[PDB]
Amino acid sequence: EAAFRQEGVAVLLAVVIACWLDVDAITRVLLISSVMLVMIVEILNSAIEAVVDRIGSEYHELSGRAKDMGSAAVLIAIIVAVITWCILLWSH
Amino acid sequence: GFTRIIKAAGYSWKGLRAAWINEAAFRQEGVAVLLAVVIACWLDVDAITRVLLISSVMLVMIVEILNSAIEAVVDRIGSEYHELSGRAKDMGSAAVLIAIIVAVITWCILLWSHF
Amino acid sequence: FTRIIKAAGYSWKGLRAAWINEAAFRQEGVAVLLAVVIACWLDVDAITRVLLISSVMLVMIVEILNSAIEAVVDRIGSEYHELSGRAKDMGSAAVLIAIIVAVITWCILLWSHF
Repeated sequence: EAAFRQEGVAVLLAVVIACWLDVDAITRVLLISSVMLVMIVEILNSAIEAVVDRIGSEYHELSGRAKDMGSAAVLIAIIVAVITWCILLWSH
Repeated sequence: GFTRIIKAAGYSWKGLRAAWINEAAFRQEGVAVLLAVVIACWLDVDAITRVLLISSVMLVMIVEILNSAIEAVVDRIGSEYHELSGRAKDMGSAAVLIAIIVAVITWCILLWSHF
Repeated sequence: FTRIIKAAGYSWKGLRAAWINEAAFRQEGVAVLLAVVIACWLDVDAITRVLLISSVMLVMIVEILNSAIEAVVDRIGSEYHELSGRAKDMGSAAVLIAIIVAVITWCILLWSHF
């Protein structure tokens, strides 16, 4: 997957970066586990899109709403990543 | 390259708002979540703890959206097939419940620590 | 308020379902309750107790979601050959990532404290 390697890249980079920076163990944990929250959610979204692909041919509100919601969940996870990193790095 | 990102954002918006309008059980949690966040922001506390209360709340949020996705799928199957197990929606609901339990407990312990 | 108590009932039946139907759910259950109790035995910074437990419960929630996905795949591929075993595989992968997070979190935190 193309974009899963885009966020894969974003996640591994974010992790490595969060490790190079000397930071409180708790805070390294928070950064890492935040970006990993994003990771897990994305894999779940992959699973959903897999099931939506398995069943049905046509567009439905029922069928599109699902994938749309998955994408939304991913977006929320990333918002959490952004905000978490923001507040923690601001705390300094 | 950058177009894909904005398309994803768009789908995210249409799906988040689909989640909002097509469900009235997602708004109780919406209110509870935004309120919990705001409240967690006007109280004085260390940044790490802000991060924690808020992220517990948002864990609940994300899980809820996923549950919405599952129920959409089951709606799709229930259209095609005739009988529904209903074991999927139940477990989604269970996941949400666990997330909220985490919220409650997290807030409990943190607020006990500080106060 | 009953519109909430019905949801609680559904959570309970769906959890007795997740528990009993999956003969494997119980394992991660043991690991998680043990991890929680142990993390409560240890005298730690409230924040850190919260984090340990949060990692563990993250694993829990992800696991339940995976059970949900598995149920869906069951209803579908009852008699049908599937190009969607990858769905369940992704689920299992998500669980694995959650547990990796648990392991790493506990590692770093206990290293810090000790």
